[PDB]
Amino acid sequence: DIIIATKNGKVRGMQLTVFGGTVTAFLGIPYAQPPLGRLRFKKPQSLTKWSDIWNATKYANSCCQNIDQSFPGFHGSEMWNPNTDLSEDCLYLNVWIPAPKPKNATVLIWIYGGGFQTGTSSLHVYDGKFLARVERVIVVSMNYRVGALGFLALPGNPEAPGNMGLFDQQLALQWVQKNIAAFGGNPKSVTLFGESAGAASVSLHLLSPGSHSLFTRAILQSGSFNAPWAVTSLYEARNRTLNLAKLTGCSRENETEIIKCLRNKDPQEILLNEAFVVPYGTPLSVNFGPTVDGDFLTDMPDILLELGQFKKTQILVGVNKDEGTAFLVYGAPGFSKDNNSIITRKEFQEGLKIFFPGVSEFGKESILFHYTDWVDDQRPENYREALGDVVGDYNFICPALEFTKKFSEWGNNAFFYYFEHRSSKLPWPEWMGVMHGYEIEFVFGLPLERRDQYTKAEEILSRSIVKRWANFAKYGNPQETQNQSTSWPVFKSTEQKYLTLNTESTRIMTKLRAQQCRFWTSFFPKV
Ligand SMILES: *[C@@H]1O[C@H](CO[C@@H]2O[C@@H](C)[C@@H](O)[C@@H](O)[C@@H]2O)[C@@H](O[C@@H]2O[C@H](CO)[C@@H](O)[C@H](O)[C@H]2NC(C)=O)[C@H](O)[C@H]1NC(C)=O
Ligand SMILES: *[C@@H]1O[C@H](CO[C@@H]2O[C@@H](C)[C@@H](O)[C@@H](O)[C@@H]2O)[C@@H](O[C@@H]2O[C@H](CO)[C@@H](O)[C@H](O)[C@H]2NC(C)=O)[C@H](O)[C@H]1NC(C)=O
Ligand SMILES: *[C@@H]1O[C@H](CO[C@@H]2O[C@@H](C)[C@@H](O)[C@@H](O)[C@@H]2O)[C@@H](O[C@@H]2O[C@H](CO)[C@@H](O)[C@H](O)[C@H]2NC(C)=O)[C@H](O)[C@H]1NC(C)=O
Ligand SMILES: *[C@@H]1O[C@H](CO[C@@H]2O[C@@H](C)[C@@H](O)[C@@H](O)[C@@H]2O)[C@@H](O)[C@H](O)[C@H]1NC(C)=O
Ligand SMILES: C[N+](C)(C)CCSSc1ccc([N+](=O)[O-])c(C(=O)O)c1
Ligand SMILES: C[N+](C)(C)CCSSc1ccc([N+](=O)[O-])c(C(=O)O)c1
Ligand SMILES: *[C@@H]1O[C@H](CO)[C@@H](O)[C@H](O)[C@H]1NC(C)=O
Ligand SMILES: *[C@@H]1O[C@H](CO)[C@@H](O)[C@H](O)[C@H]1NC(C)=O
Ligand code: NA
Repeated sequence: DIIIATKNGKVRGMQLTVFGGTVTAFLGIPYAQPPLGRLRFKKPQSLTKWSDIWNATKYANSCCQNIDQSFPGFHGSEMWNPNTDLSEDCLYLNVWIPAPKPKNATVLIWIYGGGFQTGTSSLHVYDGKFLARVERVIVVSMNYRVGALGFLALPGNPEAPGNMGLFDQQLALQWVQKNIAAFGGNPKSVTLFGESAGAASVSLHLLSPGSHSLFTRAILQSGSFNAPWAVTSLYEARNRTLNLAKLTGCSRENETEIIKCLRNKDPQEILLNEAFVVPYGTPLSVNFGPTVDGDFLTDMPDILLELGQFKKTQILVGVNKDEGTAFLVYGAPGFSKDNNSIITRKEFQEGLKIFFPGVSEFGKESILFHYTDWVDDQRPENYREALGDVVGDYNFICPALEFTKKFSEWGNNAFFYYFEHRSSKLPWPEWMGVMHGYEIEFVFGLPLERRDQYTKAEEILSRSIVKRWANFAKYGNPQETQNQSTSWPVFKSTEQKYLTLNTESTRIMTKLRAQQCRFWTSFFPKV
């Protein structure tokens, strides 16, 4: 039995055997008052002390959210769906610490993705016990509100100010600052890491002054705030809030009575209307996400980035080779996870209309022009891969590169990676390649489990990534120094060196997606 006294009371954990050693897991520690009743849509309130022993013995409830039901029974989609009960009572976090209790361990704080609409800390690919066992770090992960319950926004209105999910995260980071030393963690050695919307959340904490003092360093996998899906303007956020009130029959003149009415609706009626606050949506629709609230975000974030107004520290940023393929089977015509999805020129044009609905004909033609100059017009998969790269380059790769250029320009060390290994256990078909979200299991060291049917070369790769992530956390330098590994150079805006991650050859390259990103970053914003 192992019990830790926290500032709010005692918590009991559990012992796990990992690789012939022991990890202590505290699953489901509350870090806030449950945001129920009159607390729905408001910022999280600070937890009141308890005097019992909280049994942190099971993952807690996941936050309310819609579920991907497009491929029932298919592990490739269902592995991302919540694996605990849905509840508005969901503000809880998990702690994995090595056994024996370390003395001053670097802490790694995971923020999950899911488009700000979905996600939960309890997923199998976010299990921090391997990192705790192997690198002797402490891993913290938290649930935070998503969807309209997490990001409904009426400007300057404390009944629904926006960004509550980001404030959920920030109160967890605070909890770590006040409590993790009881668990043997170093509150001065805290690294945030996240993927997708989680990565965008990490980039926004670097911009939020209230988060400056709650962490040391940041890791951003496949995501950043300047991605086109990541931040909503105060305009549309208020328009979407009011469209939701119409749909639920909550339209009122006094905007506070609107929220009060919305607080008496059942979570399911809110959830089943989120998708319609927008006239035309896409597979990448983020109907309720971060806004410039004037609180978490004190100005438009593109301006803060550009003028150097952010936490000065090291970053580790990266993307996957086929970021965009996952979304093609969620609407684009001619695509299937069950066939090779060879599409025609006409199908590719219709695909752009799905993914760029509110764009001019000239804007959509400009995409087609830049992506259909073929090395061989007789290759039958030209259009299939073009649309994948279009969605990937626009939504993930080019924003990530541009974040890294702009952040490094202010003097901080930056490190960029290009993950190009396709999991040998990946359930999706091969044309989808190195998919969005499928470096996570390597970062968390699941292929270090010999029982789980990865290849030996996948064990070696995960091992080396895990050491690089941990050295970055502890020391700000993502090297693997013992096993002749390729040195990871810093990313400067001049030379733009990045490192490729794969089972074969780890390589230094320059200027990833150079031509593609000059289009997305310096032409397409004008259309
Ligand atoms: C635990 O370690 C810290 C120092 O952590 C290191 O320094 C940080 C700035 C950051 O770079 C981390 O990744 C490093 O691991 C000790 O902090 C010292 O504490 C005293 C009192 O607060 C202060 O006067 C010193 O300046 C701190 N040292 C610093 C800031 O470098 C802390 O005491 C250690 N605690 C235990 C129990 O081992
Ligand atoms: C701002 O909101 C309006 C209202 O949206 C409509 O009602 C909502 C409840 C929801 O069902 C939306 O999809 C509906 O379209 C947006 O939509 C326009 O609304 C007006 C008035 O109802 C109507 O004339 C148009 O058909 C709607 N469609 C379009 C394409 O304008 C309006 O577009 C929103 N603003 C922006 C910039 O998107
Ligand atoms: C790949 O499959 C898509 C999707 O069709 C579904 O999955 C198939 C594998 C099969 O089981 C179909 O019955 C399913 O509907 C195909 O796109 C469809 O093509 C048909 C052809 O008659 C067309 O009528 C539908 O509108 C298409 N559905 C869309 C566009 O969403 C596609 O043709 C298949 N391609 C290849 C190369 O096999
Ligand atoms: C909290 O935990 C106490 C200790 O019991 C522990 O949990 C049970 C399920 C067994 O695994 C036992 O061996 C453990 O020591 C409980 O006595 C107490 O009732 C628990 N509180 C709850 C479940 O609300
Ligand atoms: C379509 N599918 C059910 C796979 C989305 C999962 S929930 S919606 C959503 C929208 C946009 C993003 N994104 O990254 O841009 C994400 C993400 O993967 O984080 C999620
Ligand atoms: C309706 N009306 C035009 C009054 C909206 C303003 S209300 S929300 C908001 C959003 C962004 C910021 N900011 O940081 O610039 C601030 C601030 O600090 O005043 C406030
Ligand atoms: C809206 O109603 C609330 C309900 O208590 C009230 O306090 C507030 O003054 C009203 N605001 C406006 C702008 O009418
Ligand atoms: C380094 O190589 C050894 C064998 O000499 C291997 O067992 C170990 O996993 C490697 N460590 C890292 C961090 O790659
Ligand atoms: Na390797």
